[PDB]
Amino acid sequence: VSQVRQNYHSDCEAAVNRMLNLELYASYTYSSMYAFFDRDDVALHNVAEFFKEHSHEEREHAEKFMKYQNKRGGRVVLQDIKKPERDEWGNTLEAMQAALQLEKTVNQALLDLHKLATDKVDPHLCDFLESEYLKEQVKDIKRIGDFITNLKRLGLPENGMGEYLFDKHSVKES
Amino acid sequence: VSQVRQNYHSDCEAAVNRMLNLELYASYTYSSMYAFFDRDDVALHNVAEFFKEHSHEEREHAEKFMKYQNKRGGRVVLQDIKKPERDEWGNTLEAMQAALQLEKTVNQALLDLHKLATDKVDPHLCDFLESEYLKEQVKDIKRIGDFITNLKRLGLPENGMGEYLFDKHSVKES
Amino acid sequence: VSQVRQNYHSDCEAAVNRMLNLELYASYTYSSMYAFFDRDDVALHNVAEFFKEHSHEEREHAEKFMKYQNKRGGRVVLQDIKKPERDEWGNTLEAMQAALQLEKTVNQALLDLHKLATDKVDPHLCDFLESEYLKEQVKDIKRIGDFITNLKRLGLPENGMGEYLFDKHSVKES
Amino acid sequence: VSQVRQNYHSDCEAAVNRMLNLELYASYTYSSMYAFFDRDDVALHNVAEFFKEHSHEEREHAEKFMKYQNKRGGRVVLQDIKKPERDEWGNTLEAMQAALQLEKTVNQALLDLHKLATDKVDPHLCDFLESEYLKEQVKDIKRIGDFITNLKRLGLPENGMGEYLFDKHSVKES
Ligand SMILES: [Cl-]
Ligand SMILES: [Cl-]
Ligand SMILES: [Cl-]
Ligand SMILES: [Cl-]
Ligand SMILES: [Cl-]
Ligand SMILES: [Cl-]
Ligand SMILES: [Cl-]
Ligand SMILES: [Cl-]
Ligand SMILES: [Cl-]
Ligand SMILES: [Cl-]
Ligand SMILES: [Cl-]
Ligand SMILES: [Cl-]
Ligand SMILES: [Cl-]
Ligand SMILES: [Cl-]
Ligand SMILES: [Cl-]
Ligand SMILES: [Cl-]
Ligand SMILES: [Cl-]
Ligand SMILES: [Cl-]
Ligand SMILES: [Cl-]
Ligand SMILES: [Cl-]
Ligand SMILES: [Cl-]
Ligand SMILES: [Cl-]
Ligand SMILES: [Cl-]
Ligand SMILES: [Cl-]
Ligand SMILES: [Cl-]
Ligand SMILES: [Cl-]
Ligand SMILES: [Cl-]
Ligand SMILES: [Cl-]
Ligand SMILES: [Cl-]
Ligand SMILES: [Cl-]
Ligand SMILES: [Cl-]
Ligand SMILES: [Cl-]
Ligand SMILES: [Cl-]
Ligand SMILES: [Cl-]
Ligand SMILES: [Cl-]
Ligand SMILES: [Cl-]
Ligand SMILES: [Cl-]
Ligand SMILES: [Cl-]
Ligand SMILES: [Cl-]
Ligand SMILES: [Cl-]
Ligand SMILES: [Cl-]
Ligand SMILES: [Cl-]
Ligand SMILES: [Cl-]
Ligand SMILES: [Cl-]
Ligand SMILES: [Mg+2]
Ligand SMILES: [Mg+2]
Ligand SMILES: [Mg+2]
Ligand SMILES: [Mg+2]
Ligand SMILES: [Mg+2]
Ligand SMILES: [Mg+2]
Ligand SMILES: [Mg+2]
Ligand SMILES: [Mg+2]
Ligand SMILES: [Mg+2]
Ligand SMILES: [Mg+2]
Ligand SMILES: [Mg+2]
Ligand SMILES: [Mg+2]
Ligand SMILES: [Mg+2]
Ligand SMILES: [Mg+2]
Ligand SMILES: [Mg+2]
Ligand SMILES: [Mg+2]
Ligand SMILES: [Mg+2]
Ligand SMILES: [Mg+2]
Ligand SMILES: [Mg+2]
Ligand SMILES: [Mg+2]
Ligand SMILES: [Mg+2]
Ligand SMILES: [Mg+2]
Ligand SMILES: [Mg+2]
Ligand SMILES: [Mg+2]
Ligand SMILES: [Mg+2]
Ligand SMILES: [Mg+2]
Ligand SMILES: [Mg+2]
Ligand SMILES: [Mg+2]
Ligand SMILES: [Mg+2]
Ligand SMILES: [Mg+2]
Ligand SMILES: [Mg+2]
Repeated sequence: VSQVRQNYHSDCEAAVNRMLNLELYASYTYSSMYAFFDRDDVALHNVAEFFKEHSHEEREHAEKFMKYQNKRGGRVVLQDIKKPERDEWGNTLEAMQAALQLEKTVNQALLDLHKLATDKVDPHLCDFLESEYLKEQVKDIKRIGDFITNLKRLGLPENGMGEYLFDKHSVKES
Repeated sequence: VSQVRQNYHSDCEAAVNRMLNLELYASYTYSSMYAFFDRDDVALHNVAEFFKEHSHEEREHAEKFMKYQNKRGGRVVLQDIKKPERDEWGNTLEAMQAALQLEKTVNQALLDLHKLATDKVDPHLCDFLESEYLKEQVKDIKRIGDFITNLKRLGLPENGMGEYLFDKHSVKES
Repeated sequence: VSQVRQNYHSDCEAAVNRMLNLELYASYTYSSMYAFFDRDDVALHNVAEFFKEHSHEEREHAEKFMKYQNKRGGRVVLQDIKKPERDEWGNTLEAMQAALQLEKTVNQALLDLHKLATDKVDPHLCDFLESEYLKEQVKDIKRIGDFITNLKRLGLPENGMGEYLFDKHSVKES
Repeated sequence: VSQVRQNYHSDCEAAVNRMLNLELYASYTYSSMYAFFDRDDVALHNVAEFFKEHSHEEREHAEKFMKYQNKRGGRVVLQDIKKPERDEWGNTLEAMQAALQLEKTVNQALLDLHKLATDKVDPHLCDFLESEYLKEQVKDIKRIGDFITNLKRLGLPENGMGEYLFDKHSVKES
């Protein structure tokens, strides 16, 4: 047993390793979306950069879990990072719909980990999730929902001009 | 009778309290519009902020009436602030049409109060309305009319792309 | 169902709308106190400004709830904002006693909402209340209790000189 | 007839000369109050300076009327400036009560001149009174009423300590 370990359940330790993997999985999916929108036959560079940034965010959140694991005296155990579900992402609407879904999947895993931490009476883990993850999750979900509403408004997937305008106005220029 | 009171008719005092209520009512309606355009299924954030600003303006104008009442030695009497007429505002065109109408309602109440002040030979109240309210009222009515003309030009309510472009170009970015 | 909605109970959504109304109610009561202390026959201007500031604070907290509702995919539903319980507030001691009571009422509604969020296993709503509301609530209650103790010490309600001195020394000069 | 004169009734011209005299009369009364509170057996120097400032304000308002008379092509006609009604002013409460009364007298003369200007269809004179005189009049009346309320609260005329504190806290230190 680690000399630092206190009030840290084995189940929580394991679930933290699974969360770490899920963040790396999410980061990798966003990297795929970045590469797709960088294609010469897609060429929506502000959209591409948006997904690149989110890939870097999820990677940082994985790192955060590693650091957390060690602070509590748990042990980081890594698994394969599965490739994304798709090799190509259709268009900005399809990608944002996938992103929404991915953020909700990540959010459900966070909420599940909070339930577990609650069951094991671990308020440090509960606070950590609340402060570092749950708030920013809800904000990302809201942002992407807002985007999907605007892409629909702009006539996606049929309206190319709408897709062009989204890339100029809705995501920051890169 | 207040020690400061001079040339201040009871009828004017009462009409000032009713104006105060109407400004609070207007502020509350604009707050509703703000919340509507902030919805994830509406998501026109520059439009939302425009209405938020106007809500704050009307609230400040209510405060102004309170201060005025006390300066003249009248007594502030508050009533319920009625909820807005609608819970949802359709789209940017419908909301701006409602806003036009609300500003004209407020303007008519100001003009009615000016008539009353004129009938009661109260030049201080007349000047106050002229300087602090009537000018800025006409400017807000003109601005919103200009907006409605542009929203029609942009193909509202059917043309989503037009609605998207209005939010980017016609109202200041937030 | 909103595309962003996740782990957000209908009961919580409704209780958030009721909290929003209660914050607007509180803001309106403080506005009344502001107008009272601005009267020429009361004329305690630093006290008046204290209540004005608290009115603006509660309004900002209402806005916050609106934004929260939308972030979670709930829907803002507004009701009438009831006028304050009194038209006149007696003196600084009576007003601060009313304010104490109002802050405790608001605090109980926050605590009740935290219980509900806890029952519905909503840690995002729990954290939100904890971070944005509960701490600052306890501080406002303490401040007002401190004031009431000093007003009693100063001989309120009989001792006018004490009331004058409170306005100069206990609340910031405006 | 002056080459500049247009739409300027003889009655208005004369009433402007009487207003000029009344402003000089007011200025002189405030000068008396200044000298009273500067006495070694009164010695309330911040109160004294308050009245000195108001004496200078009323003098500037007299000058303003002179300039106005000439701008319209009327002719300045001066009369004796009557000495103040009292040689000694009792205490801060009595003086502020006299000041309230003097400001209301000046305000009634302004309102009477506005009625006359209205009867003679002189909108330039009406605007002049509205912009340069009537607003600031209401503010001075409110300020002095506020003071009288605080002096009563402080136990004037019996409570010397209250009178001392008013001079330190309610009027700006000189
Ligand atoms: Cl180990
Ligand atoms: Cl342990
Ligand atoms: Cl423990
Ligand atoms: Cl342990
Ligand atoms: Cl264990
Ligand atoms: Cl694929
Ligand atoms: Cl997913
Ligand atoms: Cl967070
Ligand atoms: Cl958006
Ligand atoms: Cl289309
Ligand atoms: Cl957008
Ligand atoms: Cl009264
Ligand atoms: Cl009168
Ligand atoms: Cl009159
Ligand atoms: Cl009156
Ligand atoms: Cl009356
Ligand atoms: Cl509706
Ligand atoms: Cl209306
Ligand atoms: Cl104006
Ligand atoms: Cl325009
Ligand atoms: Cl069209
Ligand atoms: Cl425009
Ligand atoms: Cl909905
Ligand atoms: Cl859910
Ligand atoms: Cl859940
Ligand atoms: Cl849900
Ligand atoms: Cl539900
Ligand atoms: Cl009452
Ligand atoms: Cl209460
Ligand atoms: Cl807080
Ligand atoms: Cl204190
Ligand atoms: Cl006492
Ligand atoms: Cl204190
Ligand atoms: Cl001549
Ligand atoms: Cl003429
Ligand atoms: Cl003419
Ligand atoms: Cl003439
Ligand atoms: Cl004539
Ligand atoms: Cl005398
Ligand atoms: Cl007089
Ligand atoms: Cl003025
Ligand atoms: Cl005062
Ligand atoms: Cl006393
Ligand atoms: Cl004072
Ligand atoms: Mg060891
Ligand atoms: Mg284990
Ligand atoms: Mg595989
Ligand atoms: Mg619990
Ligand atoms: Mg907790
Ligand atoms: Mg984020
Ligand atoms: Mg996220
Ligand atoms: Mg996240
Ligand atoms: Mg454009
Ligand atoms: Mg009285
Ligand atoms: Mg009345
Ligand atoms: Mg109703
Ligand atoms: Mg006029
Ligand atoms: Mg305006
Ligand atoms: Mg307006
Ligand atoms: Mg207006
Ligand atoms: Mg939907
Ligand atoms: Mg429901
Ligand atoms: Mg009622
Ligand atoms: Mg926290
Ligand atoms: Mg606070
Ligand atoms: Mg509070
Ligand atoms: Mg609070
Ligand atoms: Mg000539
Ligand atoms: Mg003549
Ligand atoms: Mg004589
Ligand atoms: Mg005018
Ligand atoms: Mg003045
Ligand atoms: Mg004056
Ligand atoms: Mg004056
Ligand atoms: Mg001091």
